[PDB]
Amino acid sequence: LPALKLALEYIVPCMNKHGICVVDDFLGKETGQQIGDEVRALHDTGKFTDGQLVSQKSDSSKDIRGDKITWIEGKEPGCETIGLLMSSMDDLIRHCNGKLGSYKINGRTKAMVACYPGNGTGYVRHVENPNGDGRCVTCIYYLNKDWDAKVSGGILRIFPEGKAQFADIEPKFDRLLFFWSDRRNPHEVQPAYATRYAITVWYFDADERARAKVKYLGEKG
Ligand SMILES: O=C(O)CNC(=O)c1nc(Cl)c2ccccc2c1O
Ligand SMILES: [Mn+2]
Repeated sequence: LPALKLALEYIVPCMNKHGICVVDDFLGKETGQQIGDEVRALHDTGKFTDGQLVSQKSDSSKDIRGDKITWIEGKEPGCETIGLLMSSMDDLIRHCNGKLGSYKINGRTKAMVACYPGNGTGYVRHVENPNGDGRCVTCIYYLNKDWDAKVSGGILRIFPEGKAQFADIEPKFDRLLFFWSDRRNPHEVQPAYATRYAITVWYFDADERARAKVKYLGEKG
């Protein structure tokens, strides 16, 4: 699907109405698998961190660690297809710009590739950007073929503001997710009992980012 039809007939209206938008079959099976292969290779060759320290015991051997991450620019050897994904995300956002709320997106982060190792760890309820650091949209791409949450857990649960209801997102292969990064969307990752991969990019609003700079402010003289 042209990034444009997707953006204009689905992503823009869905984001403006619900603040959450799920796109299935974003890149297709061949490309999705290549990205999966690239991410698994990063994992298998030790490029991820050891995982978030979840519980720290007096005996460090007993320490429990959770989500593992690596930061990817998309230009690294063996990361080209991740780079293609990132360029594809950028295309969608470009076609959305000026239509996602009143935001004007002018930049993004590198990609954060996350691996929940499947040891029953998840990610606590949180807001992405509670203090105004510039991020207005979170974009997540999932890689997990034939994921079944009834057996593997790992659901992303969002708690949209004002509503008495969940939004439960399975981390399905070739699924792309957008949601507002601010306090409108507190969310959590439920315990994952199988290896679970995702790739996240955050997009910046030009005005919020420009004034965030005042919080972390250098020329000599
Ligand atoms: O993976 C998911 O479906 C949802 N993930 C998150 O909400 C999430 N958020 C943050 Cl801020 C971090 C931050 C660091 C590492 C992993 C994270 C994560 O998985
Ligand atoms: Mn998050």
